[PDB]
Amino acid sequence: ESQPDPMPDDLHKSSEFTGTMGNMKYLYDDHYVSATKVKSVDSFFKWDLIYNISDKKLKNYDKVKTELLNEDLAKKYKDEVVDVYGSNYYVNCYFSGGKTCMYGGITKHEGNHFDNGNLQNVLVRVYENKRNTISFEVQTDKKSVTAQELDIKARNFLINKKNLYEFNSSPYETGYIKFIENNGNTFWYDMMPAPGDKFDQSKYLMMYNDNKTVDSKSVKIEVHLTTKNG
Amino acid sequence: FVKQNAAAL
Amino acid sequence: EHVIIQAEFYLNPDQSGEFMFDFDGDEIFHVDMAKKETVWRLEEFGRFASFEAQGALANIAVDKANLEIMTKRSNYTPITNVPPEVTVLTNSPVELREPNVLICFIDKFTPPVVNVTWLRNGKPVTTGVSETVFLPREDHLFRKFHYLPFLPSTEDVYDCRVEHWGLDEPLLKHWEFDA
Amino acid sequence: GDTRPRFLWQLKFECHFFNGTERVRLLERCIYNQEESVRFDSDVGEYRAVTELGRPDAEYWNSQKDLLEQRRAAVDTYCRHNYGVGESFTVQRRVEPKVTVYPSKTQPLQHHNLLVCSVSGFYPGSIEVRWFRNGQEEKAGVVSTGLIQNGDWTFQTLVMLETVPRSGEVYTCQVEHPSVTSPLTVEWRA
Repeated sequence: ESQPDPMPDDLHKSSEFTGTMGNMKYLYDDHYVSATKVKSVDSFFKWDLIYNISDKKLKNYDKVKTELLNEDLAKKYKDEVVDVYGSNYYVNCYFSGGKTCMYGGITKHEGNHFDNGNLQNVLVRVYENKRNTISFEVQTDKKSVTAQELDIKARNFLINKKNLYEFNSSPYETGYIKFIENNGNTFWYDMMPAPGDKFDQSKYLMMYNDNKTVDSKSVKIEVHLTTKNG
Repeated sequence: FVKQNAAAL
Repeated sequence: EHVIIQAEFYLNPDQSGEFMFDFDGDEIFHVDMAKKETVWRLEEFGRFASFEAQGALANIAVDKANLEIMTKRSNYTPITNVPPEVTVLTNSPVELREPNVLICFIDKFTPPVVNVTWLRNGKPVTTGVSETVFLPREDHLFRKFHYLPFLPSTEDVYDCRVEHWGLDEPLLKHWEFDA
Repeated sequence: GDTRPRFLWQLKFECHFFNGTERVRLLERCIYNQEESVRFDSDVGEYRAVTELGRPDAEYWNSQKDLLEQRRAAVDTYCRHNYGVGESFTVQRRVEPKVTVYPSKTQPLQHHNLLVCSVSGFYPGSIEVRWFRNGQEEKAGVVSTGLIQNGDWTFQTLVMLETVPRSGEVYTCQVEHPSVTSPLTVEWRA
């Protein structure tokens, strides 16, 4: 069965986070690793794979390690020609040119694209206090895309158009992004940092561990947000 | 508790 | 009169890594390399102290880089397998129908890779079994404990099956009510 | 089957405490497979190779002053600090031993009674188990299975005593342990 939707008590509250929201914003504001048609060249622990991917942007790294949920997943993509897309971190990024880390974000390259730079649109409906406020679409060059890639694109858009995350705190109290698959299966991710005065980026991103993928032409996305008072 | 950092060879 | 040891290791080609603290031979905690969190040996330690698990991974990365340098330097001299000394005992004197725990002590062995299974009447057990990580020894070999809670009876017989590269065949240590 | 050769590397930092934090010795050691190759002994003050394999390392590390000074002060910032952190639940941990006396299941030679004094579930490991016959300690005939560390911060041990039992005699097993102010005793009435 699909994961049960969250109840108010199941969601992190931004008001219970006293750290700097800018550190959450950092992970989704025009921030991501992206490579096309590459193969792993190393592995630190058996559940991870290391790739030679350079930071065309600001030359901050040329080695990227992505950790997966288990050794089987790593074995699966170890010698595959794949594409990579995910949100990376540096704080507490460790493994034996700069280095950066991430979780999941792997998809087979072979026959997962659209001929002639065509991109697939994915619907995202935003709800604020239970009412649809804005709707839009994100795009991907993949038929089978990671939920992480779609999640990142949705938040990047919402940061710029709705200030989803600001330097200190957010306009919203709670928020979760839900994915609805055409087979009826649904799942969601909490968009707010855990309570306390510090945000562990690495721990937060670990959820992308499962390397969960969805069918881009049929999957639908819902972002449910709430303001403290309404 | 605090750890001793590993020295690189 | 007291000794605290921070022990770590990296093993190729298994890619096994470990980071733990020891007090007079008893584990205080070790770090879960995948979850990146501290695992206290006893629940209460977590309420009396703390440790930044994330940082331990920095040490394991240095350990791996160092291992590879040393491996090449030794002209790829492999480790000699040393088979474990295996003993099975109860944590306390056994009494019929009185709850107890079977301990499978695996000692004096290396490299730190073993497969342990419990057998109740020739059949594999799984219910309630637990185990510790590899513990350090002054001779640089390892120790390890596997546990099996059980209810003593003149009918149930047990075996601790241990596999290790230093053992030509799996080693089975038998146990059964005698007292 | 997996027949690939294994290559192991261990790094250990041992803090040895004498009379609490009065005297402290820090021993940092590197072990390639089963061979300790280089170490830093705070009583020496610098890295020393233990075998030829580690010579390059002792030399390289001794050339880094920041490393050397951190190591030289670690006895305080690392060892004494960690001791203060765990002292209340490790150094001062105490669990009273469960003590029971019963004759052995074996009992080889006829007119003899092999007595067993079972002492279990205690902490710390330091303990004293003695046998007495009518108030006078028994040196001979006493045999111990040794101190067993259970791995769960608990210890156990069995201390036997061979006897030529005579009606009326009282054989006492006495246990002294940090967990108790006065010795624990269990008597076997022959």
